[PDB]
Amino acid sequence: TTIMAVQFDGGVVLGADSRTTTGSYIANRVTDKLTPIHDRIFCCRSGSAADTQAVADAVTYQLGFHSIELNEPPLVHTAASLFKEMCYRYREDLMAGIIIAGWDPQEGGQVYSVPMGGMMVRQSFAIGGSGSSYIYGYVDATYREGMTKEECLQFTANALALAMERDGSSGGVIRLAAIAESGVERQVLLGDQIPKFAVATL
Amino acid sequence: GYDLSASTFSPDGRVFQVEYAMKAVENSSTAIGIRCKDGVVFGVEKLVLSKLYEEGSNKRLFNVDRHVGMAVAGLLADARSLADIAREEASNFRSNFGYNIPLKHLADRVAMYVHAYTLYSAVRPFGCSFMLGSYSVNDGAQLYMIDPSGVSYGYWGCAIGKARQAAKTEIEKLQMKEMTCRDIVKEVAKIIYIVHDEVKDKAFELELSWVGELTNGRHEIVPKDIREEAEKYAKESLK
Amino acid sequence: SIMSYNGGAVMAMKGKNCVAIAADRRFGIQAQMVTTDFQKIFPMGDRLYIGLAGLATDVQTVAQRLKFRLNLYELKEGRQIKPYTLMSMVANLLYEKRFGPYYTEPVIAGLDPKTFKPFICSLDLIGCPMVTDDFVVSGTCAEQMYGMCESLWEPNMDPDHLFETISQAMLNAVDRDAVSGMGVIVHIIEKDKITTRTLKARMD
Amino acid sequence: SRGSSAGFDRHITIFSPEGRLYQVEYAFKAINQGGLTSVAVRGKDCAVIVTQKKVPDKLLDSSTVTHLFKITENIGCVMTGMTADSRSQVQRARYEAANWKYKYGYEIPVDMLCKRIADISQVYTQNAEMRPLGCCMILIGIDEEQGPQVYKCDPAGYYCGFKATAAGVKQTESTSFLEKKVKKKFDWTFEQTVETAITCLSTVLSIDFKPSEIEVGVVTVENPKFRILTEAEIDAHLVALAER
Amino acid sequence: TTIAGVVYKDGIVLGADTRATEGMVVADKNCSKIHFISPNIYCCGAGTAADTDMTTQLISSNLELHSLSTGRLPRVVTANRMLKQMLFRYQGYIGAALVLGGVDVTGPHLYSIYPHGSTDKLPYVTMGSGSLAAMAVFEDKFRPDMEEEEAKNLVSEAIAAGIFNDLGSGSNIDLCVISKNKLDFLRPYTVPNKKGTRLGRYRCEKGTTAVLTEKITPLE
Amino acid sequence: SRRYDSRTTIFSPEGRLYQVEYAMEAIGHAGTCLGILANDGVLLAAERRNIHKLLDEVFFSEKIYKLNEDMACSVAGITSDANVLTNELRLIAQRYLLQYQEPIPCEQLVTALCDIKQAYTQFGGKRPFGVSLLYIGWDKHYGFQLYQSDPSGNYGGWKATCIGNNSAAAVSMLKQDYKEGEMTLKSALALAIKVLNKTMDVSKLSAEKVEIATLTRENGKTVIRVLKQKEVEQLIKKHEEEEAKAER
Amino acid sequence: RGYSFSLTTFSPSGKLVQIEYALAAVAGGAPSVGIKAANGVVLATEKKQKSILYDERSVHKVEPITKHIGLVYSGMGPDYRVLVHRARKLAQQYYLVYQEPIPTAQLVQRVASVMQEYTQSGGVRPFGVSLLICGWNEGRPYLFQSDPSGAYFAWKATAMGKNYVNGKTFLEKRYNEDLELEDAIHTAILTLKESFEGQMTEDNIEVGICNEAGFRRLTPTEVKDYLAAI
Amino acid sequence: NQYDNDVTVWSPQGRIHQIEYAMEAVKQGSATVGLKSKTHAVLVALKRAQSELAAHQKKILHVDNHIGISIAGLTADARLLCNFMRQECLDSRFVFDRPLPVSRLVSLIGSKTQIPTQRYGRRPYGVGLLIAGYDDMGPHIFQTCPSANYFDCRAMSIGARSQSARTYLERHMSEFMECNLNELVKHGLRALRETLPAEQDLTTKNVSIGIVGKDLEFTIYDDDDVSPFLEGLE
Ligand SMILES: *[B]([O])([O])[C]([C][C]([C])[C])[N]C(=O)[C][N]C(=O)C1=[C]C(Cl)=[C][C]=C1Cl
Ligand SMILES: *[B]([O])([O])[C]([C][C]([C])[C])[N]C(=O)[C][N]C(=O)C1=[C]C(Cl)=[C][C]=C1Cl
Ligand SMILES: [Cl-]
Ligand SMILES: [Cl-]
Ligand SMILES: [Cl-]
Ligand SMILES: [Cl-]
Ligand SMILES: [Cl-]
Ligand SMILES: [Cl-]
Ligand SMILES: [Cl-]
Ligand SMILES: [Cl-]
Ligand SMILES: [Cl-]
Ligand SMILES: [Cl-]
Ligand SMILES: [Cl-]
Ligand SMILES: [Cl-]
Ligand SMILES: [Cl-]
Ligand SMILES: [Cl-]
Ligand SMILES: [Cl-]
Ligand SMILES: [Cl-]
Ligand SMILES: [Cl-]
Ligand SMILES: [Cl-]
Ligand SMILES: [Cl-]
Ligand SMILES: [K+]
Ligand SMILES: [K+]
Ligand SMILES: [Mg+2]
Ligand SMILES: [Mg+2]
Ligand SMILES: [Mg+2]
Repeated sequence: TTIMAVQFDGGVVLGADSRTTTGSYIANRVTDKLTPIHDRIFCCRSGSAADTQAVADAVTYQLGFHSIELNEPPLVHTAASLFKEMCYRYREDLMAGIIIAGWDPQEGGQVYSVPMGGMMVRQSFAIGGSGSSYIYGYVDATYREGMTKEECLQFTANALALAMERDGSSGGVIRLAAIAESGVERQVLLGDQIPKFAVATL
Repeated sequence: GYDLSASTFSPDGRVFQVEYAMKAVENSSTAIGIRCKDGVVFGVEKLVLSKLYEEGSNKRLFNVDRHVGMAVAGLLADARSLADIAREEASNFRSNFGYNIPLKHLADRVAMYVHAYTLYSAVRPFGCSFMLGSYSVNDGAQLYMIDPSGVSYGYWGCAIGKARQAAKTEIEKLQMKEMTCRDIVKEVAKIIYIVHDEVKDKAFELELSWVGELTNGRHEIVPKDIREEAEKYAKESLK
Repeated sequence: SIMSYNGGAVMAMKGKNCVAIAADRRFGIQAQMVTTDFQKIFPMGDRLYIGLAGLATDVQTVAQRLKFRLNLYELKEGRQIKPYTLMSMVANLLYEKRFGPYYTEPVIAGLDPKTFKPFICSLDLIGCPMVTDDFVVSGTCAEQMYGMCESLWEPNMDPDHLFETISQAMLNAVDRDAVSGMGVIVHIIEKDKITTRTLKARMD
Repeated sequence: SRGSSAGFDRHITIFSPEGRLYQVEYAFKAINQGGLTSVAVRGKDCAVIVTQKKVPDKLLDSSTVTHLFKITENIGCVMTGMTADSRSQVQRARYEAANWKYKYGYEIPVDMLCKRIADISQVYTQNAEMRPLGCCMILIGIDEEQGPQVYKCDPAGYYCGFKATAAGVKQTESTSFLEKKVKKKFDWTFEQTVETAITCLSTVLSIDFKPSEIEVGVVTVENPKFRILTEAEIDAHLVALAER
Repeated sequence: TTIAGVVYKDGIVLGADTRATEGMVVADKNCSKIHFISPNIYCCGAGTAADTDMTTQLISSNLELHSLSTGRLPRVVTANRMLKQMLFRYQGYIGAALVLGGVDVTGPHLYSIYPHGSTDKLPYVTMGSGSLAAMAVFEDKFRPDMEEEEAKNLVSEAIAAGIFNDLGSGSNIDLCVISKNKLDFLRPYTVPNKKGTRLGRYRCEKGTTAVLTEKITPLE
Repeated sequence: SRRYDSRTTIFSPEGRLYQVEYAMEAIGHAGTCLGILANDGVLLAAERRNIHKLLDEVFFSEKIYKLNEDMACSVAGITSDANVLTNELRLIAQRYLLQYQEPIPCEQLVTALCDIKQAYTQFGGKRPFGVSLLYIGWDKHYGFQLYQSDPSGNYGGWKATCIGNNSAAAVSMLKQDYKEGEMTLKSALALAIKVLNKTMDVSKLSAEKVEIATLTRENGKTVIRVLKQKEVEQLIKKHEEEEAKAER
Repeated sequence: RGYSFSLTTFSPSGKLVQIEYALAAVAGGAPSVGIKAANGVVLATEKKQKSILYDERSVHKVEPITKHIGLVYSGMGPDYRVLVHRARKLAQQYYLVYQEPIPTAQLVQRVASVMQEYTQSGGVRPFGVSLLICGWNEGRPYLFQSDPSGAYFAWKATAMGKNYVNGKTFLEKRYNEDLELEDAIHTAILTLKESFEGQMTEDNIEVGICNEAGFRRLTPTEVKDYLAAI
Repeated sequence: NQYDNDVTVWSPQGRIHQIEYAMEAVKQGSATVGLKSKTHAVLVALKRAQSELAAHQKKILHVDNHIGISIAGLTADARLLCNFMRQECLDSRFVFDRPLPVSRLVSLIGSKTQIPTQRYGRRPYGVGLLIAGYDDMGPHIFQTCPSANYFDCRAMSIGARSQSARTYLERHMSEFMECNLNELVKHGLRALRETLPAEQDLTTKNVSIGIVGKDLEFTIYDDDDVSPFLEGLE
């Protein structure tokens, strides 16, 4: 898996590859690893498919109930704290590397990492999963403060494409989402729409 | 008789044990809260039952979270236990959700705990009413009041205890929406002096607290010199 | 292997209007024969028997606890249990121990107490049921038994022919297994009678 | 018989000699202590809840005084009777719904939510150690197949779906008003649903409302999310009615 | 085991083989691996046989309680949630690998469900030791919106690919077809394998077997 | 809560347990139920209360329960209570069989249930069970046996006895007619009908109105049979012919 | 915690009065009828249904337990809903173990046993309902009644609720052993007409039938058709 | 009457008669007095003797190095509460390696003692305490009651004829803050002496004294050890 999210002024961009593996068998080549937790809050999931689905379902439940009781949209920081609480408490029984990203009216676009072990840190952009190793250098060199939504989408697609090329556990299609006050926009890059970089022939 | 248990309705649909608990509140001396442009101010008529007690003994104003004050009337040991419930609910909210409990949610949670003590023969209703006040830039000023049945509402101004109606009628004279906390403390002190029956009960302390823009959203005792000035304004206003 | 500690073999087999169930008679502990008349087939009804191979202590416990349940069932209900319902009862009993099972894999053979239709089945140690129309086998010489049964069994056999086939399947199968044998017992179940025989058998 | 009593049958939920549960009967009287009446009406396109909004005290923050509650995004409710009891029943409905969704993967139907609340209330009528809640819940939502729904449940644990219904002090009068009006309608079905609700309320109370004296909540087939009308929105209805 | 499913224009086709093994020995030649969940939902099972049986029976039963109560036909999402939350709770110790398919008010839905409790919602899925053979058929020939007969052809070919290339699979092909209008439970769909016929006879006459003891007990 | 607790498990001032006594009043109003021991068997005969024309007749009896292979009982009192106790009797009997691999001796079954009934009079704050039971059985220690138990958890063994309506009158008739050591199943059957004829004085006795079970040994096995109505009509006929002789 | 003492006890004359009073709630309930025909069973009941405002289809008095078993009642509706839920759960527990649908009598015995508990267990009153339970198994129809004490009885035909004593005498002078189901449905509805007051529509009665195909509620349009002759 | 047997039953005047009755247990105890200066907190108690040959009941109890108590009411309840106070003090030293602040301990007592006043079948504690302590905030005298309320005091007396002792303590309290230890104890003894019948006096058999302060761990003086304090009541 490769997962990523990036803050911009007014929102966030999230992406993931789409590969689920058991050993080196691809059990799903078009996985949707970006899961809605509330109207403008998503999580990107890496690690164990079972663990991350169960935790996402449980947090969706907690956050939905909390939000009805308060009669307001939830804070992105609150969704992240709920993930963290569960991933930290059960760190010995779960294999879950999560990015929480979304928009709320109080703090705008936000990205939180909850890596394995259950720490939580806010970041300008976050990457995770096995494929993220291959793109640390790329993102460190390419990230610019003040990118637009469209630049964040391009940056995310490029990063994920590079990771997918090199990581056996990542591949398939790129799923993107943009979240802002006006809502959620989802898309898929497939086939020729995935950014392409030549293999280096002599 | 139909009035021995909170699990027994009377034939007209009343729960007399809750109504009796309310009488305990109505026998107590008066507490007031006022919401204004930039926060909330609390005042209590704290009756001094012996000159042997220290100034500050038996406080009726509590901090339940750094941003939340509580003002009580009724049976004081029940009120303190409720302050501890409120403290724990605020604490557990921060631990679970990672931010400061919104006032309304804190009021509704402790109200439901109060309400749970009005259904059963196994326990008795709390003999207390209390106000909760806070301020933040995001939420503004908020003042809630909870009674022994567990009802919770928001207020511009509120009074509990035995001179409740006399207090309310004075509070209604203020345009509190356009006043600051510094102006309101004087008016709180004034109103406590108006409704205090100096013939029937000889000695009292004024207790004052506030939360607002001026305390940076922290619930705090009103400083000694401001309280003394407020008392002096109230006393001369009584003239 | 836990299931070979005591050794043992059972099988059941279906004919026209009749069923047969058979078992070796050895009770042993690893290499050592301890007795040669150990009961592994138990009546659960006039025309319904259960055979259990596996760890001898669990053979006995599962037979007994099954009997406890069945007796309560029959007293409460109006009636004799159906073969299929016994299977289910047994399945439930075994699967309750899914995470620390009894080490026994029973076979059931019977006629329906009202219609007299033939029924046979087997279950694994955690209660997975398998109903067949021919034969079932369980024990330490399952492969030997499969070989005999597959080669000999035929549809719609009369009681005399079913007896010969089950007997020959058992005797020859157990004769290739070090920890089964010391005698074979066979029950033929018909509408109107049960016939019980011990066979002339190798005692090594 | 006829109002007979033995032992503790007026104190706890045991049978009287006629087979009645006095403590349950008294819980219905507790519904009226609050002095309020609510009305709900369903048509082909929407369902509506209307209730009285009484702010006697000027010092109340009137935005916190409501009897309308969101249960889920798609289910609304009006509560009538003892206030803290009602809040508690609202929280429990919120919990039941959220738990249904988590376990079953689709939103709780309004009928099942009403039934579950009713079954919880039933326990209080059979177990002696607690009293019934002195409140009545009316739920509205859209069912994908049956259209707009109005359900009500009560302190006896009875529940029913309705074309229209009411609760509180003028419940009977509202019931007669609404019965008389549906009989006249074709296919016995309300069509002007917000108007009927407000008119019914206004008739049985004899008030003729200001927009701050009632609350109105709605769900529609085109917009199933539960919505609370603003004052201005309510006023537009009161003015459309005023002029005919 | 080879189990598989496909979403077609108007419904779901589920498929399965009928072999069960104990070690590398065939124990059942005609095991039924396509399980009833509700009148509109079926579930193929692979993995530990007692666990697939018991898990599908329990969920079918709890779903029957659910539908009796709602008065409505159940939803596939519901069976999926219930199965996954149970399998997650047991941490993978219930060795049920499932292909869950049905048709409900929102149309046809197909899920694969793994023992640790993960699920994937997909238009074609396969499970069991023959799942790669069956998946290769699907990748090569699946089209969206197939007609009923095309989808049946494709699922039987996929099961056949497991039957013939996987030692854990064999015997017959069973199908289940589920649409808004119809449920066809096709057991067997095809019998591609057969025992050869017996060339000799071993019809052993009475007295062949020597007998030590006999007791006749007459019954009623 | 102390106000509402009716205190079912306390002594009264004379050392009595009122709930127990009140339960015994309920039993005395239930259908008459007698038990008679003979040399070759034991029997239960009971008044049926289920006699309305529109009843459907679906079980093998109304108040005769098989307990295990060698024992049966009948009951007088609250029916639903009897269903609980008989179910518990069957469980006890199977727990014993499980543990020892032989049938529970009759008196040990009766004692085991009576300890449950006793406990309900001493702790728990619950109403006792409104049931008296007659038990018939065979075991290898004492042969054919007949026991009686009541809501106090007291029991005793009997050669003949009666519970339910008109018990006292029925026991006097038994005292007079029963022949210690000399009864057969056939003469115990005759005596049973004689007794029910006098104690159902409301009114003329009929096969629809009684149930008879017998318990015998045939070929090392216990047989427990509810008599068919044809057999019951024949016994009533014979009793009526016998009263024809009575003078000359 | 819960009151641990019985709220039903013996009176000095040997009566369990709370059970008697529960029976009085039943007797004041809306009438219900069951008739066992040769080839099936019918259950019918009156809706105590005021108002045209009620959505008659929103809640049902005649309910399925299993494919082959159904229920109706007389007395307190919310109490009935408890027992329907438990009966359904009992039926499923049976099926999970035996893999055969629960025989009607076994279902009745288990439900009756729940009702007995509520006459002895701590801090609770008995159920103010009597149930009529129908089913088909072993090739044959069954009709049972279960009362607030937990006592149960097998009937050929019976009535319960308001005016039940007369309903029973009406059935006595009208039931015969060889009667068909279609005829039985009629006579069930006639038995309800005896105590109706209101003019019967298909919206204020409910009818359920049990035969070899299973248990089901008759639809409004099916009831409408039987009502045309009545 | 119907309102006076259960601590869960409010009366129609908004009172709880069981709490009021429990307070009677304290009013019938023998008197004790507590007072403080800037630097010390003192407890003085009268010990009641059942006969001329009995010792005289213990009235003053050690809680921690910085805390002692004086008791009036049911002795068994006094011990139960004293054991709870001891344990809370041990816990605070174990966890934080510092003495539990006196006012925090008293809040703990309030919360503990409130609980049975709200549950059926439970009863209030039938004991009143005077609590003497010293911490970073100086000396303290607190009073606890069966109602669970508590009070921070300049000085106090509870028990039989304690009103006389309170009157004495009001009369001289403006002197207390500046008193040396000897003066302060004498003031405690004179207040206590007001509670006695005119005949009778303070003796070494009937007086007990507890002292804690800036330089002095909580210490109890009985029998011959009170003679120094009784001499020069001059
Ligand atoms: B990625 O971290 O490589 C990916 C992300 C999940 C959230 C989809 N993880 C995997 O593919 C890891 N695989 C599994 O958890 C898995 C899948 C299946 Cl189908 C069966 C067993 C297992 Cl353990
Ligand atoms: B398939 O997944 O290979 C098949 C599915 C079942 C439903 C038939 N599984 C097997 O054949 C694996 N075997 C068993 O679960 C089994 C295990 C045991 Cl311990 C005993 C008997 C059987 Cl039949
Ligand atoms: Cl996933
Ligand atoms: Cl990580
Ligand atoms: Cl990660
Ligand atoms: Cl992929
Ligand atoms: Cl007040
Ligand atoms: Cl067992
Ligand atoms: Cl959810
Ligand atoms: Cl209209
Ligand atoms: Cl799901
Ligand atoms: Cl037995
Ligand atoms: Cl036995
Ligand atoms: Cl109790
Ligand atoms: Cl249900
Ligand atoms: Cl079923
Ligand atoms: Cl139906
Ligand atoms: Cl004392
Ligand atoms: Cl004492
Ligand atoms: Cl006090
Ligand atoms: Cl005092
Ligand atoms: K790759
Ligand atoms: K109750
Ligand atoms: Mg051998
Ligand atoms: Mg040898
Ligand atoms: Mg795990």
